[PDB]
Amino acid sequence: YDYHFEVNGTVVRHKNKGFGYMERFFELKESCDERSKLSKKQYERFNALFNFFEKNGVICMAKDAGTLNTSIEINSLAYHGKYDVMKKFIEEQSVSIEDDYKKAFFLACLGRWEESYDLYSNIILNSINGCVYYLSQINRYRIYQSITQAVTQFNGLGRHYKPFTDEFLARIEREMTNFNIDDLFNGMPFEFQKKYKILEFLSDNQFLYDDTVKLFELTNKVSSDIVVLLRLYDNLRFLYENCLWSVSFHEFHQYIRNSMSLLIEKAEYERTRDIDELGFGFFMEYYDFVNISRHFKIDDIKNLERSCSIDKIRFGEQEKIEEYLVGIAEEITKQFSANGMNVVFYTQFISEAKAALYFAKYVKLSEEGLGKIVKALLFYFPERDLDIGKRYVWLERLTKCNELPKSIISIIDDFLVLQAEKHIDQNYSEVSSNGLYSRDYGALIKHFEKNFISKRLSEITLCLTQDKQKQIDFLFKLLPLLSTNAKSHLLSFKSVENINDLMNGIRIGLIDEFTPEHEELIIEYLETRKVNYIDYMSTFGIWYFLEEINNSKMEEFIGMDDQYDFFVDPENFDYKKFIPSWLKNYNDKLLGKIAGNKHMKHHVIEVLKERVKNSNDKRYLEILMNYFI
Amino acid sequence: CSIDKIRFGEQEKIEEYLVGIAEEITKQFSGMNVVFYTQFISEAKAALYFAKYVKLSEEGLGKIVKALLFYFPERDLDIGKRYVWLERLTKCNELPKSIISIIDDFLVLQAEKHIDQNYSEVSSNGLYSRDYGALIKHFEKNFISKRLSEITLCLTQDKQKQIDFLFKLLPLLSTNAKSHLLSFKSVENINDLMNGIRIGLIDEFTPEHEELIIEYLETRKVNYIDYMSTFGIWYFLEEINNSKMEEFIGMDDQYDFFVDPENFDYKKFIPSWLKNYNDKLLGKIAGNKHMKHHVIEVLKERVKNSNDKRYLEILMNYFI
Amino acid sequence: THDLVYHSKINTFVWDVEFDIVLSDSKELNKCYFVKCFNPYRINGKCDFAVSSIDIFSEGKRLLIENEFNFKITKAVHVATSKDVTEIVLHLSERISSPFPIVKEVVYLDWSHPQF
Repeated sequence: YDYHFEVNGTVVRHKNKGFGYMERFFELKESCDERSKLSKKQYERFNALFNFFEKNGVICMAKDAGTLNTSIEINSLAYHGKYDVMKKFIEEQSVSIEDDYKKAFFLACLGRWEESYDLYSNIILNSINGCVYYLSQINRYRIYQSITQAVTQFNGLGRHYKPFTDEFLARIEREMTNFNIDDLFNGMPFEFQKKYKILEFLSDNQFLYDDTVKLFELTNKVSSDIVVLLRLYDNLRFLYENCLWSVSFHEFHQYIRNSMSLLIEKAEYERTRDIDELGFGFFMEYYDFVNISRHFKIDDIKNLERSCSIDKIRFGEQEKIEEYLVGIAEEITKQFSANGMNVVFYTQFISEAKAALYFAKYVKLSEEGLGKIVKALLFYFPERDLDIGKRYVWLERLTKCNELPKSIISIIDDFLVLQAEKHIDQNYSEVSSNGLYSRDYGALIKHFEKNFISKRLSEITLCLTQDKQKQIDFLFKLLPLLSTNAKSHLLSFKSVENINDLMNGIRIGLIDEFTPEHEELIIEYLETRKVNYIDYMSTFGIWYFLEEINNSKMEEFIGMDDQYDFFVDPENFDYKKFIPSWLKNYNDKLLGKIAGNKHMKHHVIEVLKERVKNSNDKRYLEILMNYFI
Repeated sequence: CSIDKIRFGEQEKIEEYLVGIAEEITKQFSGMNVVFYTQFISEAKAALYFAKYVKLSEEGLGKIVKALLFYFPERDLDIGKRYVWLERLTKCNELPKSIISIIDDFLVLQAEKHIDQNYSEVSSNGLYSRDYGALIKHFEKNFISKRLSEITLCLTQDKQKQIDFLFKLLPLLSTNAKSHLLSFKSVENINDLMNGIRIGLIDEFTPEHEELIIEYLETRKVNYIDYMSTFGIWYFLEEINNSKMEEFIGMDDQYDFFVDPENFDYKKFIPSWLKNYNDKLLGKIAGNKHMKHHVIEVLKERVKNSNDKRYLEILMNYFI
Repeated sequence: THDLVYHSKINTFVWDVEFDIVLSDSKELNKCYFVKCFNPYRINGKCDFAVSSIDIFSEGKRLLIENEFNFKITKAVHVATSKDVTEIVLHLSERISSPFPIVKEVVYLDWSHPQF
């Protein structure tokens, strides 16, 4: 505690009442003339000290601080996701026992926890300064904890996997029985406990409590941000460059989550406060992107997106981020295109890959890198993590910064043809957690092209027969992608006899323009309902108001459904019957059309104003503010 | 949040806590423990600030108000901040006669301080003893301050600071006191113009007042190569019809916004301005039809991107 | 009704319950629920008006609605606590006045959209 060493690399005299040896060292460093005064041994010792201090980012004292450059740079293959290089390093013959420590960490980061445990045990055998020995003991306890937790989770969880043989589990349970991580440091040689006191925190259950409690400075509303970010970078560099497995634990991931989330929230708060006062901050780089991808869950990224305006956060080092994402895509392909699936590695890697591809929305990607990422996401991402709807969401997010090129459209077309091929089987049905299916990919393609015709799906449709029903009702949702001949061939497999067939045809996109016979069918259903008076009524009213129906013989059925009367003739509607919740069921197009009617606009404006005043409902408020309905 | 709509329980315990804080404030600043003061003053400040939402009895409110007005150090609570606290204390307790007497004592003490020519009130937020007098006159309309009237009747030309300070507090004075003050004091300066238009001495701007405004604008122009927003607002409600105001746009953004809404650059508009305008001014801005859609966009952006619920209130009530 | 959540963006209730219902064609379904997906930025056609898309799942597999889905709930059962909650379901359905008032889970597709 003789000096503070600040995160920017400036030293400050703190608690030493003797000679200012740090100031003298810096004075020696700045000017070479007094360096010759040292002896030869003292000269080489000073050279080693200077190399250490410049490698650890210690430049000078605070009083002599000038243009301070604080750029994060982690020398770790594990941090950068260089899995192929890590595998090559493990394959090589380790010259030193320090190379074995790196090898054991790389094995841990690749999911090979049994090999990592064996290597750590071997290093402990061959390591009795004793600094690698203590670190190997720490990391072996950490990997034993990881193996135990993974075994528990695999017992709890979609297919029963046994990555660790029960003989290995029993062996490590017996080896690490009654093993005290707390007693480890105290049992070290008394010289180690003096020279390497700073390592004792690696034996603690928690080591980021201080860094987490200092995160409250980001919640103040009255630099702290730079201090927090540089402290996070310091922790990451220490835990990765020194190959410490606690970097993979939930405590460190939660700490990174909390720090990054609070930094982004604080920057957003400063931006809004400035806008309030000045009336018109956090700049993300490659390392921030990798930290968010590795340590954030998708729910955490969603909380970040709803809380703050990430689109207002500009992204730097986008070539580095694109290289990271392309490496993630390549590893996804290697893990799943081939039989290289490592379940232990998969569990940790799939969350990072998901988060990286989710956060890639804010990154401008080159056409080739976008092609690699899109192909890996569509084809080689396992369905247990990213189903059809989730994978569509991930893909469509990539169009925010990269409007769909022709190559990506071809990849999505290949995906669509593969999905159609999967529908040869009658048992196959797409499972979506988002309600988004293969029709949405074709909708996106037609949105970004408006003239794209997929030749292979047209060929599939022209080959279709009446037997394989699944293919027809699959390709009917992909109707705009087909050619004229394919459209004509497909349209022969469905009938529009009764009104239910008409509703099915509208819903699946079979027919987009209302023929007079469809209008007559609608009127027949309406007459039947009117006769039997003493779900589709609202739909027909909305279609009439949306100018989808120009039959003009619907006003006969005014007085049964309040929504139908509201939509057929807004001018004559009684608005005490209006239900505000109706506005919560309409989409952008319908709400905008209601806003521009010049009728019913003031009634629904008053309804929305009453709803906002009475309930402070955010949905009603945003409906009233966006379209001014 | 709307803390005024949050119910407050155990209000007797809260009032006893506040009265104890007021007692300690009186004790410390009448044997001051400098180490205790640093930690205690933050809590006392926050307690008297948050006391706006708590109903207090007349005796407890009297103790709290007296401690706040007299024994709260000016180093932490300036006269404007002290007025802000005291006015916040009127949200749940309409000013009783005892509190009116306490504020009258504060005003008399302020005048006694102002008998010295060197003394001047320092207020970060721009509210002074005239605001205390306006607050007194708000709750009871026919209030005459006997002691300030006595000081007014004794006034001479030598004590100019007393003359101006009591001019700022003109409505509180009695008929004889205000007659004597107006015999000694006349409106001839721009600050006199604002004080007269505030206290109620003048209702409509005479051509001499507009000439004074023009003279101040010539000075501002020659210095350029915060009374600006007040002049812009005055011309906007059509109370100033001299029509030479437009020669003086470009100094500050609020004047330009108010004088020529069509020609103003609204990328330089400050949303917080809308939080300072009153009901009539906000309605006039909404109905001006020249800046209406621009400030609709500003209010919508503030509703979307800010947690201040005042912008939503403005947008819903006036549709500015 | 301790895991019952009222989602107000679309005025529905998320409740972990199953429904036994009958349509207007006497067809019977058992242990069926609904999932709502709020998609304001969905790429609509000319005839799409709803802001949410709803999928019906019976016995863990979704249904293809080819007929009219006018239905009446005959028995609603809470999975976590097997106590019958049918009466509460009808009460909420009458109060809510929206299609499918009670839904197994609501998926919000707004925050994950590129246009959010």
